[PDB]
Amino acid sequence: MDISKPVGSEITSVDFGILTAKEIRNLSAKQITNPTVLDNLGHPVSGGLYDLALGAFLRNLCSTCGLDEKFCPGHQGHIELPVPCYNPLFFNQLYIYLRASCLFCHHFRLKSVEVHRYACKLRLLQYGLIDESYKLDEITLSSTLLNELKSKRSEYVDMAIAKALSDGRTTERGSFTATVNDERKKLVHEFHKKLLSRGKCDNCGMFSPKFRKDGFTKIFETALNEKQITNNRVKGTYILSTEVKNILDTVFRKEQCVLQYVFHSRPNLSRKLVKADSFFMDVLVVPPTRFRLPSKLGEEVHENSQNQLLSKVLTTSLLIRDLNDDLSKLQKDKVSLEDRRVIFSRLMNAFVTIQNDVNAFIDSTKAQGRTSGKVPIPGVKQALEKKEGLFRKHMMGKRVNYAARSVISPDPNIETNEIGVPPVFAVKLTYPEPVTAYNIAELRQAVINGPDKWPGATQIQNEDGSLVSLIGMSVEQRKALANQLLTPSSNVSTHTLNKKVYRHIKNRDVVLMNRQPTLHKASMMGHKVRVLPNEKTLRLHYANTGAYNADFDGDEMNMHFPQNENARAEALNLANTDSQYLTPTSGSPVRGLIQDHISAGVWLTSKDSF
Amino acid sequence: KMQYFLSTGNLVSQSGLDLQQVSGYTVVAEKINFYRFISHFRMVHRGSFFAQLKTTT
Amino acid sequence: GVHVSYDNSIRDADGTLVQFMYGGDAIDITKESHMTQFEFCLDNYYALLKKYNPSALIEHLDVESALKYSKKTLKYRKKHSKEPHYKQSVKYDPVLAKYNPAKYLGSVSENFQDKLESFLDKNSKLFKSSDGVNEKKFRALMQLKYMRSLINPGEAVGIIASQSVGEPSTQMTLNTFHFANVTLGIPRLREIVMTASAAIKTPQMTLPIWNDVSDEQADTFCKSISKVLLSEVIDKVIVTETTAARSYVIHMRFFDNNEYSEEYDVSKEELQNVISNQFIHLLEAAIVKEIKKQK
Amino acid sequence: RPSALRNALGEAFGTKKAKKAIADLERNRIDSDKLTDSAIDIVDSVRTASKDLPTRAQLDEITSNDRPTPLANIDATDVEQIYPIESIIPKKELQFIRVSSILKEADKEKKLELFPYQNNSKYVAKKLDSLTQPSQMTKLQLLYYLSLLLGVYENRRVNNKTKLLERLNSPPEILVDGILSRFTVIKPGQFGRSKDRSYFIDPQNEDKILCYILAIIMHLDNFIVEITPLAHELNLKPSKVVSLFRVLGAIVKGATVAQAEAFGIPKSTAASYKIATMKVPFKL
Amino acid sequence: MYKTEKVDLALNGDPITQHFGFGNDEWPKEWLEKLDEDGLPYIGTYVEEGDPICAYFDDTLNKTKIKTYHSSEPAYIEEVNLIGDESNKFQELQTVSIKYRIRRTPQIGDKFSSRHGQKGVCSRKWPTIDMPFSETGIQPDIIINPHAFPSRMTIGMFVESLAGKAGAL
Amino acid sequence: DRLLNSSDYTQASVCRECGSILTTQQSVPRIGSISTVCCRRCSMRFEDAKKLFIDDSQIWEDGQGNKFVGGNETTTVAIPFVLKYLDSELSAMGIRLRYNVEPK
Amino acid sequence: NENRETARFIKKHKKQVTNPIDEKNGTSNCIVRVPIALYVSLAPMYLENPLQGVMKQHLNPLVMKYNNKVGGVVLGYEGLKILDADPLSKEDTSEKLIKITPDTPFGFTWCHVNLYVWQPQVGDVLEGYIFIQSASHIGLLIHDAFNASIKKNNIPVDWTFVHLGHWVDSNGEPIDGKLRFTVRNVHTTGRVVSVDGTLIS
Amino acid sequence: TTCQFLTKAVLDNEREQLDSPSARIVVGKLNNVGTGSFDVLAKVPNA
Amino acid sequence: PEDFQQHEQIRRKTLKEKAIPKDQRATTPYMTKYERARILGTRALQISMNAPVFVDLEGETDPLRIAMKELAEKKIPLVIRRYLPDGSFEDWSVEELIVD
Amino acid sequence: TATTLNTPVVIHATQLPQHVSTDEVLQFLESFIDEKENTNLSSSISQLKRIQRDFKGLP
RNA sequence: AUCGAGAGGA
DNA sequence: TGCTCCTTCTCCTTCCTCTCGATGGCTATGAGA
DNA sequence: TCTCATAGCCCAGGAGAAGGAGCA
Ligand SMILES: [Zn+2]
Ligand SMILES: [Zn+2]
Ligand SMILES: [Zn+2]
Repeated sequence: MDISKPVGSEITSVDFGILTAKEIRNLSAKQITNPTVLDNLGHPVSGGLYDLALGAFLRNLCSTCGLDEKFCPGHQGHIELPVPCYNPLFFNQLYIYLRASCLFCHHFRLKSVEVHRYACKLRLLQYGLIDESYKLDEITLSSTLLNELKSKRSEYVDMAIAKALSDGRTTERGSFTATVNDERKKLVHEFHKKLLSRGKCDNCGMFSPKFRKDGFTKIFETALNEKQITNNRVKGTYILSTEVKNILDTVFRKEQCVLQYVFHSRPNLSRKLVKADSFFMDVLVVPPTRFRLPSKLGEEVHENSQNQLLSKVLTTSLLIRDLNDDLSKLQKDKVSLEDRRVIFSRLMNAFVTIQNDVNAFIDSTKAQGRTSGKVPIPGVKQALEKKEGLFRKHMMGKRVNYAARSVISPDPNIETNEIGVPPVFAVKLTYPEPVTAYNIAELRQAVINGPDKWPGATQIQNEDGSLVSLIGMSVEQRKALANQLLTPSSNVSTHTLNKKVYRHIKNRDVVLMNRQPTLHKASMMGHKVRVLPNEKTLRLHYANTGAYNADFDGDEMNMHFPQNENARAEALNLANTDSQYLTPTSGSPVRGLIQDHISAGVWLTSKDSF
Repeated sequence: KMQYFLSTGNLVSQSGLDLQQVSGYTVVAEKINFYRFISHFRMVHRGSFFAQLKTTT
Repeated sequence: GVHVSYDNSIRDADGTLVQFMYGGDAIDITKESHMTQFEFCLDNYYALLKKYNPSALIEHLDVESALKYSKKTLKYRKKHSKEPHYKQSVKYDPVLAKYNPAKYLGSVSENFQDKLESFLDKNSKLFKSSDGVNEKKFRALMQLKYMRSLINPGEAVGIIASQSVGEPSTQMTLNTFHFANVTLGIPRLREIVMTASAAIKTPQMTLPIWNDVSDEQADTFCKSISKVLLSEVIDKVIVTETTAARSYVIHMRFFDNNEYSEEYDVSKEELQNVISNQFIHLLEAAIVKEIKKQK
Repeated sequence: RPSALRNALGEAFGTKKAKKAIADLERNRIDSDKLTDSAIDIVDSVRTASKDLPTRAQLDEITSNDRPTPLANIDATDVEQIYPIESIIPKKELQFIRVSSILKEADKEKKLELFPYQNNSKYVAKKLDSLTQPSQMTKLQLLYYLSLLLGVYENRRVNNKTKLLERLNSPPEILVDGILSRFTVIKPGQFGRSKDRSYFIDPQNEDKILCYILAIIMHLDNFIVEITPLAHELNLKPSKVVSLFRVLGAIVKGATVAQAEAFGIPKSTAASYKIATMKVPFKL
Repeated sequence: MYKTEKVDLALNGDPITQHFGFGNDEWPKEWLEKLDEDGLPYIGTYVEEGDPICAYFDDTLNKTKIKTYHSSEPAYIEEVNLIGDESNKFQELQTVSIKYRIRRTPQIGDKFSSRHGQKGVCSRKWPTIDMPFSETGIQPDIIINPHAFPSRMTIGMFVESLAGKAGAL
Repeated sequence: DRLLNSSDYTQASVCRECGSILTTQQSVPRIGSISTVCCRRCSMRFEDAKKLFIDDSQIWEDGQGNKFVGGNETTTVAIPFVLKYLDSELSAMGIRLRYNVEPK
Repeated sequence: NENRETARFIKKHKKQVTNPIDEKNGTSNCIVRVPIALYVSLAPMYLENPLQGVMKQHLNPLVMKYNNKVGGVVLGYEGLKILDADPLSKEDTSEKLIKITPDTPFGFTWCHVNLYVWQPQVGDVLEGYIFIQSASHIGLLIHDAFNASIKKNNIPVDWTFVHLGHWVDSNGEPIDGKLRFTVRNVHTTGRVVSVDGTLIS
Repeated sequence: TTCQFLTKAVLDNEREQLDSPSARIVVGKLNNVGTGSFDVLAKVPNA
Repeated sequence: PEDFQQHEQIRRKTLKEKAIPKDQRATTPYMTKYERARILGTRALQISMNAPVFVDLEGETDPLRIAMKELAEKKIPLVIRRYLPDGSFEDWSVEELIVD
Repeated sequence: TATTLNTPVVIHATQLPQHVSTDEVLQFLESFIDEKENTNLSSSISQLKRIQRDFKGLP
């Protein structure tokens, strides 16, 4: 944080999407297909997992930006897989589209007018007209009148959306709210319930074969009934990933007019046409080395698990490429020999494993395993799901800076809205006080005093963001800085700013006390500072003991020291104890006095008290 | 290997020696005070699988 | 994202509305509970008048719309305070449901205004000792107080409501005075708001009875409504197999007829008909299933 | 034995029985001959998408790698020509290396003035009066270049040129520019170079320079190199030097009676004392 | 408080050249204020964070590296064990065990407990001139909260106090 | 101030024409002028460059010195650094993210 | 889509305008007027003088500063008008109401202003005085404002180099006044911008 | 179950309008409820 | 050039035609604790980074107290832009809000 | 320089660049000197005056 | 410094 | 021809401090006496 | 000519989905 570093831009809204393979080949850093991870015990190999195109690795430079570790974010490489893989994250979804298509005409086995009706329903749901999305079925009566009915439905939807676009019921970017999305998900769920029941083709009476999945691994095909083969002929087992790619590519090429509507919950303004390569992994991205560094202590190295996964991916890829070269050896002719029977199977079994390895790269749960040790190294799914994931460990629950923690102690001599500060916490917690002409003498007093005597100045930061510390400087090197806080405009590029001081805490500031298991908003309140001499703990008044649910047998309170005048005003006004006299639950108080005051009130106001 | 068994506590075997948990059979003596030190010879344990279970029977 | 919008309507952060007023009346709980003790406010009429000064605030707001509108609604809902609400052909909206409640002086809820006028009419003895305190001056003071005790636009009342249910819920998981019926404590509360389950542990129903129905008539109805199982009237089941192929004779000793006749309102020919209809049919179906499940 | 495991299975469980029965529906033959030739056609479509594998023999061995050796002559079966001196020393720099004024002048003060780097190296005093033939004078010039590499090695944190020119006895420009152009990460930019240029050496080229230094020392020590007194001299780590000679193909071995006969070192204390030797081929 | 630090220089068969003491090398002279010439500290010495504890010469960088005391409290040196190898001194000395000692005054905020479960935190050490004094002459050691007795129901502390006064007389 | 500004507050380089924070990088400061952040997603290769003319504004070189062209609409925003981590982690499953950044 | 990429190559890098020679007598009119809009901050320490504050904090530090989005060098700004973010203002008001970012007192807002941009393009005519003399290049004095570089191989053999050296025109007399040359490329190499000059290429 | 809802979000192509408080802090902007529900704007002079 | 002008005019359209007239502003004329706290904090943050002086300093080293002192006399030149769930915003200045 | 405090983020034009002749530019020179009346930046002023002396006949 | 395992505190 | 009830899988969760460990095995080379 | 002696590396807690086993 800096209040002398304003940010001009901002994030306004978030859009999604899927990168494809050729786009990553256009943008990313370097094709990396080298399993060399440890090149003679001390080196990063070029073109490998620790290439300097991927950033910097343990006081090496960069082959992309040529800068230090503190200037490069690390660059994103790309593995070129041998074969196009699935994306498991979307897997079961396209599995439904694996079973809803007619294999011959490349349409869906439901009636074409029915899918046209669902498409018009979802187009009306794109603009908030659920009224139209249930009045659409009003329009009913060879395929000439069927095409007429399609044009009736199309003109009905077009005129309804034109009437919506007449007034301001929907802007140009579309209409989308909660009830709209609920109706959309009900119709998509009913749509997928209907696209798995029609056995025959409703276009030409054919029979698509039966499919069954292993869950993330393979697809098994079943031969159909002899009556079904008889019906197919009069009128018309492991499969590979490329067969799935070719089938779903032709299905998406023939069904663009409806799957433009299914996979979009808004008006698709930029005309993003859905293709098969939106679901597929011909390439894998490669993370920056900076986000993949092994943990180092002196010499001890804990090597990252994603390095192991991605190295196994590259090793399996080069094994598949070597077997591709062996098949290039067989394709001279080599037809009078069954010698290529085994290694081809040693292709296909290995052709399983890379899928499993991608199922071992992103997932760690659903795979096979080399058992009896049961050590799952973390896939990127399991690094995102729990308290030990990312949304709680690093997004919400963050260990903070400029904070303190202690056991506390009673103090009935300070007020209710006050806190007692020991000198050990009064030296290691600073405030970024700027330089201004009204408080210039107090800041020169803090500069003369220094980091060893309360109160004082520790870090004088210049207008370039450069620091000057005082933690080891002498007394006169501090006192010479007294006349060195009124520097004029040297550089006009940074002339409007002034100097800053990370000064010590004093009475004109405010902190935020907290007790760690919280249950309500009055379990975390601001308190006005008073620095105490000869003190080890934090000091508390008894009126706080109702709100924090505190007992003085060894509490543990945290103290966030706020870092902005905005936060000072909010803690001093919006969350001070003076404004928290009552419960928000029922209206009772939680503050007041405790048992010594209570018994003294019993004895004192009695009528034998002269 | 016995130094590994006492320095980590992971019971590593094949038949399991007919038990329930596969870890945590070793306790540091903790001779900070003699009351603690004599408590760590009568301190019996019910089972880590029962500490896992939230049923309060 | 459940907070107080500027129109005092509970919406989500995209405008998805949840309620139109905070509790129906926009009264924050923080400044709530001194709208029940009016005699204390009369006792500090001078202090609450010196605090809430109406002189420096009359120049920004209309004062004579909600008063007339509220007096019209008061006369109408004292005129028809005996018909039920379905027979009540509904007139126009209540007072808060028309006006900005924090702009017009006198835009109050109905129950507060009713208890205000009931307090001002119950204490006719008291205001003769007053200096001239009427319905009007005290009403203007309490309406200025009602305007100054409304909730701010933009308070995290979803968070306040969530914490005000969570914090007294941590005083729970106590096996309370339950046996002297339903699931109690946190296992009730998490069943209600989070899970939304239909399989209630002990689902019940409370039926009010009329006044002419005596206790004997109501308990006769309780013996009428009750579910009766067959094994409730079965003393002994005696199965004697003899293998003519394999066969077995079933002898059932029941109880006395007057016993379940008085307790469960069942004759022996109802017992005959229920052995005739459903028992032997399901028994034969179970025998067929157990025969088929060997192969 | 898998069928015996299934025979124990079918009696054994209901969860492992179902699991391995699913695995047997998973096990079954994933290749037939018509499927084999269809997959041969699909591998021809893999030829169509043949994102080609790297050559892994010349790009991954001859180019920039872990510790780049000097330009080795594997084809030379002569062990004294595995590193020819025209490969290490370029002719462009060799054509202006003249040390006739060094052996011509008899003053050792001016001779140490004419070395580019000045230290307490015992190797300089060991190999100045020992070499007597002028016919190996270019080899002596090689030793000169060795001292010149010291002017790079222990003076690498000098982050510019003119202050690095303040560490040498004003040599001809071509040696220093050849070293700073062949061995350094050239960071371009004239935004600071008109004031002061700033670039340094990555540690991979630093181990390359260590390989060049140890190859020059490998020349001048009868191609049988000392380890432990050199480890006293190099001021570096012992196994570091062992690794640097295992890169350069030097078999770092113990001593027979021949090395006790030659180097004057005791064979009875040679189980831990190391000596680097050479043979004909190249490493793997 | 007693602590233990095992400084080893043999974590990596011959080439360990890190030798204790000092080689023929320059080093800032005020190390002998806290150390001795054999690479060891003076036993019983004021140790504060920012002071060397074990120093040793190595020729691998022509350098005498030290081991700075890294702990928050100021300490003192208790016992310096010097451990050799179990076989017949194939190397010289390479392992130094050091016992630190740290003072602990009874401070404010410390946790003291009686023998009835009633633990507590010493909030302030109260001056004896500010103590309540008895007619016999004495002042108490620990004043305790009297309101803890109804809720916790510790009536046996009365019994222990009365019997202890009886035994003290 | 607390949950963002005091733990991992960071700037970020964004190319507004692509709307991402990760693929942008720093160009090598060559002999002409100072360096400039650029976009790898909005980049013209020297391989084809529609040559089946580029003015001297957008030609820049990476660490090996290959000529790229594009990615000048660059601005710095205020993010947590763990957002950059999550951006680099969601691409491992194959997810593009897109961040609308006004002023457009 | 193959039709998008050709136009995205040839049209977006294509400039706006071309400068003609005045009556084929003088030089080009490379000093052109263009209206721009921008979005800049404002310090509170010049809040009493906010317009000149914006000038001295974003525009006066843009003097003689090259941008490729304007294509050249600005010779001065004119017509600063803040687009106020409050409607019903009608451009005749003094209580302009600028949006403040919720962390800093530097308030960002939109501004229209005109620029007087000097931008040369490919294949143009410029002139230069005698500024320096060397052996193979003469940096010409562009409008008494900039420096012009000349590569050696673009010089025909009719030019007479004499010898410090000097260039002699094909007329044979020493050169004077404003010498004509052709612009090939624009460069920023140096403390300020420069240009690539030619005579036959 | 972040991945399943993220799958459904990508297959819906959710333009997240960024109004939920937890969403606004995962992205990391000034949260809505309180001193972020509105904006302060500066009244400036003319000269 | 011209498409930028068109997007500019669409921006000024959606700004202008989502505005609220001064006749339509019918919220409360009060100032909530959030509004007052934000005004105080933002004005003190301006003064700490040299806002122009319009109130007496009285030698107070606390800029937040200087902000409260300056709020005590309605000297502050700021306008609260109240947003709605539509996004149509009212503008309430300091001069037309009952402080406390 | 990478901060937004000293650098505008968005810069675009709205109209076609009108080729204003040396008349309005000379008028802007004279009125610019007059408005600045009503060192690298002063060297920018000096070069901006040498633009006028350049077109005059004797720089 | 990652994973386990153990201990202890409000 | 089309439409329901009975079985599986397949999913998920209070705060802090300290310590103490943390791959086996299949082959090369390489002297010693 | 084997014996060491090591380098270099390979038991909650229901709710849903989802599809078979019969039925108009
Ligand atoms: Zn880089
Ligand atoms: Zn078909
Ligand atoms: Zn881009």
